[PDB]
Amino acid sequence: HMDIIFYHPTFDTQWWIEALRKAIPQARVRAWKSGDNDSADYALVWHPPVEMLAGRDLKAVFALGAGVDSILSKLQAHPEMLNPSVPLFRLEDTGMGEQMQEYAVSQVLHWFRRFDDYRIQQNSSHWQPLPEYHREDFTIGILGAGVLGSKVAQSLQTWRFPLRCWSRTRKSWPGVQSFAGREELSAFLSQCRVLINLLPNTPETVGIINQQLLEKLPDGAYLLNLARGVHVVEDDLLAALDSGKVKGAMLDVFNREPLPPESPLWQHPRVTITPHVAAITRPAEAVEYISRTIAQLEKGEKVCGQVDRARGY
Amino acid sequence: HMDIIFYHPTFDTQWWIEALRKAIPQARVRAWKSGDNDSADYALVWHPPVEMLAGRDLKAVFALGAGVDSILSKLQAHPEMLNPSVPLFRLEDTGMGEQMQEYAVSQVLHWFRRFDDYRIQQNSSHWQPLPEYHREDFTIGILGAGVLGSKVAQSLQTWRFPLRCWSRTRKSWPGVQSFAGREELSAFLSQCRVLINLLPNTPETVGIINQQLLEKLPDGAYLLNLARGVHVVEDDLLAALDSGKVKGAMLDVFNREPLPPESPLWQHPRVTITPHVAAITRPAEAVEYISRTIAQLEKGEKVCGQVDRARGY
Ligand SMILES: NC(=O)c1ccc[n+]([C@@H]2O[C@H](COP(=O)([O-])OP(=O)(O)OC[C@H]3O[C@@H](n4cnc5c(N)ncnc54)[C@H](OP(=O)(O)O)[C@@H]3O)[C@@H](O)[C@H]2O)c1
Ligand SMILES: NC(=O)c1ccc[n+]([C@@H]2O[C@H](COP(=O)([O-])OP(=O)(O)OC[C@H]3O[C@@H](n4cnc5c(N)ncnc54)[C@H](OP(=O)(O)O)[C@@H]3O)[C@@H](O)[C@H]2O)c1
Ligand SMILES: [K+]
Ligand SMILES: [K+]
Ligand code: NA
Ligand code: NA
Repeated sequence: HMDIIFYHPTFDTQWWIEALRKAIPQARVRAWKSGDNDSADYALVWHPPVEMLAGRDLKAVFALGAGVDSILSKLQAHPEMLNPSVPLFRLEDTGMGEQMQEYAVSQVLHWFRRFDDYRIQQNSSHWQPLPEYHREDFTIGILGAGVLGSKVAQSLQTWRFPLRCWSRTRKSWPGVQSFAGREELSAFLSQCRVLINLLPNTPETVGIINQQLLEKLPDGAYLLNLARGVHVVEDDLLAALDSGKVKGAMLDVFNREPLPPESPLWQHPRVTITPHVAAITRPAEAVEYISRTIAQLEKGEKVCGQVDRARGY
Repeated sequence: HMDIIFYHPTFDTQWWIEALRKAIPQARVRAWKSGDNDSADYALVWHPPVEMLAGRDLKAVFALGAGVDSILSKLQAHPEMLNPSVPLFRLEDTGMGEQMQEYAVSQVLHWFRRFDDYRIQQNSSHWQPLPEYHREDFTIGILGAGVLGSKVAQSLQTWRFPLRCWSRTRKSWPGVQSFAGREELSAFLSQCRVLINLLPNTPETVGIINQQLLEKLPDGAYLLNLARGVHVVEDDLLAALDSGKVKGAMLDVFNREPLPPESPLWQHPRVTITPHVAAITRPAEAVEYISRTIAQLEKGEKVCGQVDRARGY
């Protein structure tokens, strides 16, 4: 027997309640409204109001996404929102791994096969085979080597691209050179023909993709930002695009979302924009992960997917 | 000890001669010029002149490509060109399998993730997440289930797309529904959200992708022509593009190559054009396949990659 409160600003609240009741039949599930101060054991939230969590000794909070920077930043401004005793969980993969693989593999191959060059030539009705690129010149670097970074690396390794990753701690993936810490970031960047960003938004990573980082990439590099918009200094990226340093950039996330129409990114020739749809939360897989995690918590089984509030992700 | 004559209209003749001499050190290799009637054991050819092969009792001819429709059509017009005793071989895979996989996986995922829709929206600086497509609605059909068709099917199966193939004879690939013969072509087409053409050019397949075939596809279908241009009736494809039957078409081959500038395909919004570069012949891999095949022929080992002239491919 448990009480679950649910909040999401836009999802189909009623669908989630019913799906949760089926997956956890002993649970009483309700949508949280302002003024609801009744007891609750678990909270499933996205962009929760401070009032929903403040003062509650919850058994756990589940953030309905892979990123938790919005909740953590709100907790920094409102420390009363989440008691330190409450463990905070996020969605680990739950289908977002495959979605990132689809996105990254498609576009890496797109660039590797020079479909962007052939499109420019097609615009002028110009027929001209181009020299093929070689894998030895197409090392792919993944900023962030976590749940999603590892999935993307694995899918690209299938295609025999040289691979490297960057994180805080060393990784052991065969065939993927692991770089760790700011002290190794420059060496990491020196060979990244394609740079894929899958970092979390933390104070230590804000603005990391800036002029100083971009200039260390090889010439004709490609940028794939699948993480958070604050990671990229957009005016620095535009300068690197205009100078020829970056041959192409595909961006799914931006400092302001929706991306304002005045942004030069919309109409820049070498920029491809998707409206933050790289890896969406699939309700059925999220319900399965949450219900399974709750069962593991009840059985005392060690669990994965817990946020370290001191660490920031 | 053997004599090899080499002809290619555009490749680096001298590089090929030297590479062949290294791979087959007992071989005397020479570029064929008009008037060269000296003896030869093997001929490596692409678009060979009739004079090069006529009257020669060669041990084998190796066509320097996967398709042999140009040689077979020339032999039909000049039956004296190749004695019936001469076995004819083509390049089987030799790296073209992976190239077709790169091409097909990239573009299938491109369409599956609606990057074409997001690009149209980006042209207007319009931010709008779109509903995701589902694999159950994205059955991929492969016209031609051969060396390259099987490789493409295998790579797409990795991504959990429903798969079917069409050929003359039944296939046994687990998870891929095999359709065989014209009598099953209509049933094959009925579910193909994406149609990938990897057929050979033969009299039995010319013009197969026409109005009658396209109308049997599901609405919003996609066409990927990686095979030969004569397979597609281009005015029928344009009509299906203008009516909304076909959502997108990516074409690497055309009835006339280079594609004349007057073709409406160049500037049609839903058409993507590459200049016959889907899977190019890589000299080093071709030299390895040819030298290995010759050794197998000398040892009496059963060989693959032989053209059936009565069959047409
Ligand atoms: N639609 C979308 O665009 C979409 C969807 C889902 C997620 N995302 C984004 O993708 C991000 C990654 O998700 P995930 O599940 O892969 O997260 P994760 O498993 O926590 O992985 C985070 C990785 O970043 C590394 N990292 C963090 N801070 C660092 C620093 N200061 N220096 C170097 N490396 C650092 C971590 O290194 P260690 O391994 O050493 O800890 C870890 O490898 C999310 O935070 C979210 O913002 C975007
Ligand atoms: N850059 C490029 O665009 C590029 C590069 C390389 C090749 N290609 C093209 O790709 C083609 C395929 O090469 P491949 O090595 O895969 O050839 P393959 O191994 O001979 O495969 C041909 C397939 O087509 C099927 N087929 C032939 N005639 C048919 C008919 N009348 N009805 C139904 N099915 C039929 C065959 O069926 P069975 O299996 O029953 O015999 C076979 O499965 C080449 O011929 C070439 O034109 C293009
Ligand atoms: K901007
Ligand atoms: K045309
Ligand atoms: Na209710
Ligand atoms: Na010479």
